[PDB]
Amino acid sequence: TARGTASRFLTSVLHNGLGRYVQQLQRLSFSLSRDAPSSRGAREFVEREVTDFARRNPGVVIYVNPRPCCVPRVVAEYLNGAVREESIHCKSVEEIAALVQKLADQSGLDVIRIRKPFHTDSPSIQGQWHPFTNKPTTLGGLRPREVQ
Amino acid sequence: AKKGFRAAYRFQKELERWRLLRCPPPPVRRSEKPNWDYHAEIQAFGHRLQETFSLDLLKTAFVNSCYIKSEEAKRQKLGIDKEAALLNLKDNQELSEQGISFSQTCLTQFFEDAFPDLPTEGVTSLVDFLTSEEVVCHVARNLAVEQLALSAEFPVPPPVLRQTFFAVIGALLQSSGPERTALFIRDFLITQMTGKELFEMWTITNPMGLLVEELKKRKISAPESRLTRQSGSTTALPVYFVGLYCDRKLIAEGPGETVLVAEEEAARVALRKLFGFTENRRPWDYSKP
Amino acid sequence: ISRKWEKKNKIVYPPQLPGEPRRPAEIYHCRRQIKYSKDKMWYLAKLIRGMSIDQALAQLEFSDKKGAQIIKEVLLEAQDMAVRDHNVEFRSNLYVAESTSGRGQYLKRIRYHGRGRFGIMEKVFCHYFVKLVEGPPPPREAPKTAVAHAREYIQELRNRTITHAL
Amino acid sequence: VLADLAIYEPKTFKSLAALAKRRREEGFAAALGDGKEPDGIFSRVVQHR
Amino acid sequence: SSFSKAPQQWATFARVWYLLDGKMQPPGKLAAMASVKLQGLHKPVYHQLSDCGDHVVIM
Amino acid sequence: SQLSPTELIEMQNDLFNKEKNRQLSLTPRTEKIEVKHVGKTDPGTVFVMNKNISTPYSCAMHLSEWYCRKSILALVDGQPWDMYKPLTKSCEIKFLTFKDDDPGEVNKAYWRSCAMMMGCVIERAFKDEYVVSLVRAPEVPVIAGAFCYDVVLDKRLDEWMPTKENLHSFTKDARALIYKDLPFETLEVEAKVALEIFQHNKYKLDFIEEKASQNPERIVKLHRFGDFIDVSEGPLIPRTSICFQYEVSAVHNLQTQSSLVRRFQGLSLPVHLRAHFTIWNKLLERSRKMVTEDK
Amino acid sequence: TYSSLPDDYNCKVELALTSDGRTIVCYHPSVDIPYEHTKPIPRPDPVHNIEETHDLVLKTRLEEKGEHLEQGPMIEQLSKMFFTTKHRWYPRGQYHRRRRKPNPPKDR
Ligand SMILES: [Mg+2]
Ligand SMILES: [Mg+2]
Ligand SMILES: [Mg+2]
Repeated sequence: TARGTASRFLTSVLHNGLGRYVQQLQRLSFSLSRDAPSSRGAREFVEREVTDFARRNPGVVIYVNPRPCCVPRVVAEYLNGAVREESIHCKSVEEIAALVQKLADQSGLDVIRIRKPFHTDSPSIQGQWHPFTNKPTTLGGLRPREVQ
Repeated sequence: AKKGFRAAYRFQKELERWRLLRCPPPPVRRSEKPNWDYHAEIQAFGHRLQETFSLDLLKTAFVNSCYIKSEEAKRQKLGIDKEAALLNLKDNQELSEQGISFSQTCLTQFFEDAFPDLPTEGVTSLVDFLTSEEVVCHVARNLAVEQLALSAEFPVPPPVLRQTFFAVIGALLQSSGPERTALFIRDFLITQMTGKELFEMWTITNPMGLLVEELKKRKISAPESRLTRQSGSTTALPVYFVGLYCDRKLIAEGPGETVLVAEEEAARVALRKLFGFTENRRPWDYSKP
Repeated sequence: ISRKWEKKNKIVYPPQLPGEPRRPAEIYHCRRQIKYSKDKMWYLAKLIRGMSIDQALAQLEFSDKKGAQIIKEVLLEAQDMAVRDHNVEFRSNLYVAESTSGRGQYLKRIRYHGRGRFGIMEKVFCHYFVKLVEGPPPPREAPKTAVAHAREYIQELRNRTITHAL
Repeated sequence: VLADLAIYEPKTFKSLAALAKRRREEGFAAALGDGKEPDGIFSRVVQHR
Repeated sequence: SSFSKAPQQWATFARVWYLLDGKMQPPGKLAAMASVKLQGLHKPVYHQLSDCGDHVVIM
Repeated sequence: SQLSPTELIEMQNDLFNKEKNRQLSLTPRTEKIEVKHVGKTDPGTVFVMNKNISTPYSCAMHLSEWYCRKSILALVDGQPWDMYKPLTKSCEIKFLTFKDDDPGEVNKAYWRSCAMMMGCVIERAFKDEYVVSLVRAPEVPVIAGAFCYDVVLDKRLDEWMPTKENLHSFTKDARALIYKDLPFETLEVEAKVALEIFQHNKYKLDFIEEKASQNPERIVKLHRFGDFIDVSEGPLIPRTSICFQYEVSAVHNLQTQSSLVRRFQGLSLPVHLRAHFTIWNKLLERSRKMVTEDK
Repeated sequence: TYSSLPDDYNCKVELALTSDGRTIVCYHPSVDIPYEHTKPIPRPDPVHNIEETHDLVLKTRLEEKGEHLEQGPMIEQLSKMFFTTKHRWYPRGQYHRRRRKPNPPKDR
């Protein structure tokens, strides 16, 4: 719920996409088991896809660890300092691929309610309404009952 | 008793979470953590910024004095022979100096070209601001420079980080032309100027005086403060709008709680019109000439 | 049961680098399983919070509650502990950081009624905790002046934003 | 969008209001006029190209 | 348009004092505009959780 | 010598700090002196203290806050000691209170302190243009209805006597002085470095000269609180906060052949002894009359 | 020489229709406030706190202002200042002070 959780305004990290676009995902770490069935998809993914993925994204460093684990995870890590954990446990090659893509294209900002869909510095070009902006000025600048 | 591993293990995780909540562990270098290959990291830095560096020059750029002196502490305390290979390290001092000098020059030129009416004191203030401790550290740490930098004391105190950022700039200046580096500077520094004011970063304390001097320079005479709009004078929350007039034309105008505050505002506004630092002003150009 | 408060006195800090401000002493002390009620105890323990130790001793000295003398004894014990075991000059230099009442383990008894009904009665016990800190007592906060309220209100009006506005 | 203009673009909004007022007056003019010949400048209906 | 932040915000949410003559007016039609101006419903910046409302002086 | 009002303050305070740090450096170590307690109350009590560091106030703190608040003056052997004056050798200590049976010593001290306060209040209450020379604090008995301070003023100021407004201003400033709680600090000095502090006040230098003249070793007794320094006879009360009711009553012009000297009379009472509003008004009425004992 | 709205205030507004018909253009330059419509800045500065005899006493006379009231009357005065009802000025319990966010989000 919205009163329940935290919230943030819509932002970019380091004004991304203004001057130039910087892919925010920094590194990607897989942990899987050569033996265990739970990791099956994750193995296939490492065989076929990882290689190609690594060419498609030169800027992300990908660490693959075979180790004896029951639950294969992928740890995304971002320029933001943000660390996002995921479980590739018991998924297809297809599913993992889609997941790794989501990770690739995310900002690394926290996922919470976003208060409003737009963010503007200087929304106000040509003025910002104030009580006097549409009022006519009088002669001498007298108040309503003021006499001179 | 209940028979199973599962809930017990799963609870061991909760125990660890609470342990980390009540005593937070002091922040550790990304280098001393499980997945690290320094080389691959460096290459990725370069590729992700869409730049081309000499790996020798960059690896040089992330080296600091402190890292070397601490390395000499570890060298001298264990009785090891390092000196040749360790003093071969070629620190980043040089690169950082070229970097800061060029960046200040570059920036200064950018502003001078964009705001012809900015007094030299102003453009100086601006370059000072975008080269500041705060801004540069923020940007550097968000580009994973703090990640790669070799230094004692992991939080990497701000002067070291400024050093290291501009070190990378200089490394770029050697690796590629002043053109390329000018683009990098206008992308990762000048953008921190987005949304900001003039007098947010300039800090000048007497707007009226400065205005009068600038109008002497423009051969205009005597700004006269003339009260324009007001609501409640007797209230605890009055509003004044003071206008500034030169030969009965209105140059600029401002709001405030007090007539003095407002007069000062009208001054700041006038200044902002004269100098062409304004809200309506043309947004910066990001383009490929 | 849980005995924690005691062990708080067994903590050892790392020595102070010269130039750093001198760390004020802290003495934790308590009395377990007093025959007072927990609540009646609370009033007392509340009274003496933030008082300099001598002031608290004076106040307790003249109260008529049964708990008054218990608390007083605990305070004297804590004072002597502070000068003897921890290193504190000026046994008058302590103020009461924390004073509180926890509940103990209760005995359970019968209370006879009439028409052969009974209530179930509880012989009550309680704990008294205290923590003494070396120094003068921290200053009691004055209520907000008209100036303070006015500043806050003004600041609030100034925090306003055009809402749902862009 | 209209509300946001009203707040953050008081000029453009006064324009829109000027337009609307003009179009209305044009409408009354045409209804009172009782003829097909006049087409007010702003009462003309454009088709897509 | 170019103001500092504080004076800008102050100008926008500023209170205003309206004067309304009552002579030979139905108290209802009076109370209508009085009501609008009290709630600050004449301000494009209106919201129910902003304090905005203006003083009205009826004579 | 061309000097601002703040520069005199600065020089005097820096001289005082120099001297105090010299006295500090004179004692090489932490030396242990054994103080005994001759008080009627907790007999046989022995304090083991740091020589030229520990004070009889720091002594009371081993007993209870009660001494700390109730004890104005500390009798060491047969002599009155100021509560913050560091103990020199091993000795015996007794504490002295306002409600004690033979308070006279304390009373004197209290009076002196108040006088000195007024002195400060006066010196800084006049425009920079004029010249305010504090003279001395003539020692009156306390049966005399007030305490007083002698002050000479700039020659162009010689015609006016103050208005209840101005007097009430002096009082307001004295109360301002009480509010912030300043310890009275003491130092023993040699006349050579004593005269260098005061300088520009002639009368001060004369006073110092006589005061040092009656003592074989040329010792002058200095007291200071906040930024204000003055020479005085005998010990003072520990804190400024000790005063509750305070008044600057009235001034009286008294003239020698060689000088025109204003005598400021004021009246005060400590929190411990504070007197009812009516009683206070009567005492205040008597404190308006000229009080003369210089000898 | 016709506009639907008076040019007294805000902007002078010009409404044109492109010869094509498919675009409306509006020219609206700001309207500045005429000199004759303004009144001179009120200037009030007076210092009587000065006593001719003692002026460091005079500079201490401006520092001589302060006062203290009770809860109730303080609140009445406060609520007369800002034209509020009395209620706003009373405190709030532990429970409400504790749920105010420590660090609220910031826009702009
Ligand atoms: Mg029976
Ligand atoms: Mg029950
Ligand atoms: Mg029960």
